[PDB]
Amino acid sequence: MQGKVALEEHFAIPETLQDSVPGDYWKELQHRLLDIQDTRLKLMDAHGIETMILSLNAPAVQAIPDRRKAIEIARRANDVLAEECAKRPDRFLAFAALPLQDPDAATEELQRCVNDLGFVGALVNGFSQEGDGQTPLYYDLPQYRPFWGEVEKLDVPFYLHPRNPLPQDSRIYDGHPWLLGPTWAFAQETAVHALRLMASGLFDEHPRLNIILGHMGEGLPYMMWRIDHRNAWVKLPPRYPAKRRFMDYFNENFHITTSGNFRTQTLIDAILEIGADRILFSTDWPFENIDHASDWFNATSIAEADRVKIGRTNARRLFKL
Amino acid sequence: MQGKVALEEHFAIPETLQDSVPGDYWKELQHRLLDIQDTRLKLMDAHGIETMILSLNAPAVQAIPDRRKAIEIARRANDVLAEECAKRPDRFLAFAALPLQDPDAATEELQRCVNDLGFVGALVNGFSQEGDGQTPLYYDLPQYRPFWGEVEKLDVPFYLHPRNPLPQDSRIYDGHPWLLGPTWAFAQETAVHALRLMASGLFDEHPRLNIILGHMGEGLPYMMWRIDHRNAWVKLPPRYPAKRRFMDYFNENFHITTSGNFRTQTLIDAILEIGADRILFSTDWPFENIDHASDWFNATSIAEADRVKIGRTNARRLFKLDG
Amino acid sequence: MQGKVALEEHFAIPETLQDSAGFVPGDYWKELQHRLLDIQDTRLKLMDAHGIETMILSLNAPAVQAIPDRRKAIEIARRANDVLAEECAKRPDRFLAFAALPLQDPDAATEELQRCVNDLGFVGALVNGFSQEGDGQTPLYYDLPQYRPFWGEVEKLDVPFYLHPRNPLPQDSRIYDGHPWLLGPTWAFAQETAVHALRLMASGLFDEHPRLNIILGHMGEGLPYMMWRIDHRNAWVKLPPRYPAKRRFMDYFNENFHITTSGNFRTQTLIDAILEIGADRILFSTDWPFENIDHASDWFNATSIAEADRVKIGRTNARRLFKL
Amino acid sequence: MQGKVALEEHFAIPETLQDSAGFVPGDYWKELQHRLLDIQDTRLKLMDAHGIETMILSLNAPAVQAIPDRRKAIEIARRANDVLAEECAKRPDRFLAFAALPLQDPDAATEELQRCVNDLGFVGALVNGFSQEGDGQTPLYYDLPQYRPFWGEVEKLDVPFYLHPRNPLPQDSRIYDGHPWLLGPTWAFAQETAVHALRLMASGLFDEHPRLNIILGHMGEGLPYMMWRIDHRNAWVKLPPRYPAKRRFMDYFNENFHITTSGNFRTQTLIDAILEIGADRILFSTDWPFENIDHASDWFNATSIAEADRVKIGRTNARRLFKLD
Ligand SMILES: O=Cc1cccc(O)c1O
Ligand SMILES: O=Cc1cccc(O)c1O
Ligand SMILES: O=Cc1cccc(O)c1O
Ligand SMILES: O=Cc1cccc(O)c1O
Ligand SMILES: [Zn+2]
Ligand SMILES: [Zn+2]
Ligand SMILES: [Zn+2]
Ligand SMILES: [Zn+2]
Repeated sequence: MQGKVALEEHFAIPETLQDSVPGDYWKELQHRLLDIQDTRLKLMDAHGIETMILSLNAPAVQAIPDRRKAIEIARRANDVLAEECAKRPDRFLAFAALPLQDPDAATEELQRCVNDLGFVGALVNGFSQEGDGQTPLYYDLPQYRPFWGEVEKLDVPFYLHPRNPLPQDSRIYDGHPWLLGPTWAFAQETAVHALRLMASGLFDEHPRLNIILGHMGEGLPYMMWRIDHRNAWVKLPPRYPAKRRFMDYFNENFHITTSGNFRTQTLIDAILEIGADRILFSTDWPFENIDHASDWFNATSIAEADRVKIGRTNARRLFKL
Repeated sequence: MQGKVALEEHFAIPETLQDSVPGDYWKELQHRLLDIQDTRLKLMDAHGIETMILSLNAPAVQAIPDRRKAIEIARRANDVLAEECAKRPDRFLAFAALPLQDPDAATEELQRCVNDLGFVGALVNGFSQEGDGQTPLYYDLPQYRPFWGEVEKLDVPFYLHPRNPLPQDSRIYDGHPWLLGPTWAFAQETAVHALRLMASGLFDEHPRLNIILGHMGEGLPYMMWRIDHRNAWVKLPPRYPAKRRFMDYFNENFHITTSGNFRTQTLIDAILEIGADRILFSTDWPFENIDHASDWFNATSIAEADRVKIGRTNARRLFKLDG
Repeated sequence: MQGKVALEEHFAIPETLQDSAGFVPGDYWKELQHRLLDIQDTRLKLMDAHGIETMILSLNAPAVQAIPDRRKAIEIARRANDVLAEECAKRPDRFLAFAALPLQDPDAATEELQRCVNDLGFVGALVNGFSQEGDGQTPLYYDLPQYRPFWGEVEKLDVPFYLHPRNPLPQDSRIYDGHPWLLGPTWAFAQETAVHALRLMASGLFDEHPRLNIILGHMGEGLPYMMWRIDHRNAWVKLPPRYPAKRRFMDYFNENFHITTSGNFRTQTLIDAILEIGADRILFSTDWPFENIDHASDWFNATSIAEADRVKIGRTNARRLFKL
Repeated sequence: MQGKVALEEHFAIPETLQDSAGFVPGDYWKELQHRLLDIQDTRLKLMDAHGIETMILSLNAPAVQAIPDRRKAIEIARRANDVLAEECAKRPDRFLAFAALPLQDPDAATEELQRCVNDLGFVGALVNGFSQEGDGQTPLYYDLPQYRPFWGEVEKLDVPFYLHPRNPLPQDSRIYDGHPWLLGPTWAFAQETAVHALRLMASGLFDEHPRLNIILGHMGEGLPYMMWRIDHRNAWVKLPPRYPAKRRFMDYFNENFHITTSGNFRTQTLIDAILEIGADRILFSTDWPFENIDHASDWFNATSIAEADRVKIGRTNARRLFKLD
């Protein structure tokens, strides 16, 4: 398939490069993160990707406790991104990096990126760290409501990307560093953060919000029925502040991408749960090979009509292209 | 479908009853947990369930930090269960409750239950608490290897059931108590515990072990490909003790049940990932209605041959009920 | 689900009533007759009880396609269409109509379609397979040259054509000899309709008139499950197909066809279709009065698909297709 | 996957070679002929390169079923079976055989089946649909009374019967008039075979001989997708069906049939079949030489199913069905 849109495609600036085993692989990953116009573009040309919506790596800004420095790095990463996109505006779009450890500063930067730089959304790596940085700050908290109000006003999607939990909140993984990151920790951290947003009632207040999750929803589709329907015989209204069910917000305010989850069975389950209209192609480059993602997607077992939607038209619609 | 086997069916004793919002619902749940020969049996007769493998509620024994006490409560719960099964051996089988905060004591109690009481397996509610009870004790730790060797020797399945994480390990849920329990916390806690067992190399050392997970695998099937294949371009070997991939152990040493997850889409995904031969019917009664579980399973969109396997023969084979 | 649209919903006029007699046991004939003649009473109450807002009505089968005499065929078609228009007018907020066509006379059929669409406001046509004409011993398929002008008009008017089943003629039914239970909805209906559809595709009809919209009931008469094989059998042979059409069967099926759930309330079948043609091209339908409305609705309300797709298949796909 | 078993793999003898001429363009005819006559060379090299350990061979189509003279049919069937036995003997660790049968003569077919199984060690029979006999203008279906003794012997021998396709006779093909491209594997093969299978079911054959094992290629010739409708159409009519069989079509399909992946390398189709008949009754097959072995193997090795089912469908279901363990 040609003319695809990919939207979980990362890059890094020297300041965040360290955020992502010594050897040829680490050297190659560093090159990939810093490259935009060469290797990356050539692969897009060879693997039917017309549009790549770029985003800074992780955890990046979300792991900078000093709001002062966080604001600076975010602004820097965004200006570099804007400069890179301007080189091939017909191929590159951008997601803004935000210093959410400072609500007002984050709101201001999002406005600058969207209104002045033409960015089409924001991508944030989970909870923020601030001050001593020993407390995970989730976005369902009261201090972030004004920010969400602005996101809805600008009417641009918010990509909730993964990050690892803090050491003090990772005891279940002690002795098993191999379970951290994309293996599992990433999904749990992001899925729960997403559920917190839903349970908080954020989407009752701002129903036009569009949240995007990668890695096919971080496991949510498979367990969505249970999330709401567990212990169904108990006919008492849910305790959380949200007015409706988790499935309602997931089906109405979320979209998921195929980033780093090139599995047909998983895609079929998602198609039968959230629907093909809310699934988007993405790769997670440079952490995943573009050819791996594209070759899988080009042949996965779905209707050609849905391959066109998931690979291109869903995204073009969502981002008003 | 008639002749079904269900194996995540709970009961409680006064001592553990509390582990399980005042009103008519709480009163009903208590009655259900304490009943075995009446209401429960009537529902089994009305909803085609021939065999019910019973197990104590949660967290129960796993939440008793004092070794001696945990050993006492487990032994008591097992003796009670043994007596209840003896009244209708043609309908009730039993899973052992184990005081794993004391490895040696747990091994002996399992032997006692299997060899002297005829129990067909063990059901444990995740990690154990011991001493000050501030440290979650996972079963991939070295001190539990002798235990697993015995489980394999006795050749009976181990049902790894959920429990909530300790408060100090649940900050991600702070302010959202509704996310604890069956809504989500139960699955995360159990899925990871399962992965720890796998990564530890436990199944290389004891390949004949049979582990059972409820709630359709606690989310594992959907993300299994990613667990091993994420960042595939990096051809460097994983550094965990296990010699093979997570999918190998999941596919060869695990079985999942339909407890509290009556969703056809989820079942189809599981069938295309682990296969119908490793999926078992279960309800999670009394936390789930038996009619809800049975009505869903009787009509879910699978081959009739697989409805028979998942509903009955897979379990008959696993627990050696045909000889 | 409420507000559903159903489009394989039949009725009969006295002149075609008997065509449905040999499709149900004699003990159920009285009831089936009542159902076929009733449009404003029981039918509407069932629609209200089972969340059906719009019902696109069509004459029963084989009806007009089984009338060998052209003059007579044209007569019955016009009468059936006039009656349908009269019934729809009594409850225009709930009923729409498909035209019955005397295709044993191409020119007459083209004229009748124009009248139904332009003057009566019909939203499409429903035809029960091949036509019989003259001695009526030869099945007339619509991929034949004489029907090209007709198809050009269908595309111009831009209304869908529902290719409904009918049984093959006796001389073309030997494979079912001794097995009358295989005729009709059990199997014969599907084979007859699936092949007719393939004939249209292979003929190049859609190369000439790419904007045509054809609708098939019973989840595509079996086509989705075998579509890959239809084009890809003997793939090692790198040579172009031998038929007139310029592209593959899957291209025309994916671009010019839509399928309905009429008389095929099977979740597995729906999942396969979703993974082959996509939810955007599947429409809810019941096949009432030959199928119970509650059977169709209860199954569809709970089938294992995304709620977003339940809304599309149950309502919005049809509202988009018929420009409602 | 290595160690696969494939069971819709054809060959031909000079006497039946021309039967396959009309199913491939003139340019590919030379190649198809080579493939059909080859068993020990090219075929084996492809099996070694594409993980196929066992290939159960069968004569091409329509072959014997299109020979109306009983005597000639018996002669050709016997000759084809002797050649096949000779070929299998050259490499018995890789090749097994399905018997060709002269069913235009029930008694002769029964005797030849006995000879193939008891003396030649054949593991079943493969028949290309209905038989023609005498004037050859009437399709002879196996649900007819004269074939009951034969079926009884098939059950006694306890070997599977592969009901393979063939095209209908011209007078029974008017729906395809002007569309020769719809005959054969494109569609006609499936319709012809699906209905023949339904006739067997409806006849009550499986009530009388419940241990029979019938095999269909091309993923069931379309049956799985429409099976619900076959039994449940017009469900509101609460009256038993009119056919002689005591149960439902789905019952016989689920209990007496197995389907193969021959010439139908489509994941969506396989998923539907898994959710209808179950993985325990689906078998890998290629339809070589009409289909490329690598096409079948490459697709099957990567299709979206559980690895446990890939092993069953690719090898163990067949080994269990043909008692190879
Ligand atoms: O965004 C993906 C990603 C980020 C950091 C590390 C890693 O392994 C990843 O796959
Ligand atoms: O075992 C299931 C279970 C246990 C404790 C509480 C609960 O809600 C449950 O569903
Ligand atoms: O249109 C459907 C239909 C028509 C005639 C007969 C029958 O059984 C049917 O299901
Ligand atoms: O068996 C398959 C087959 C036989 C004859 C002809 C053909 O095209 C085929 O695909
Ligand atoms: Zn990423
Ligand atoms: Zn439980
Ligand atoms: Zn109809
Ligand atoms: Zn063949």
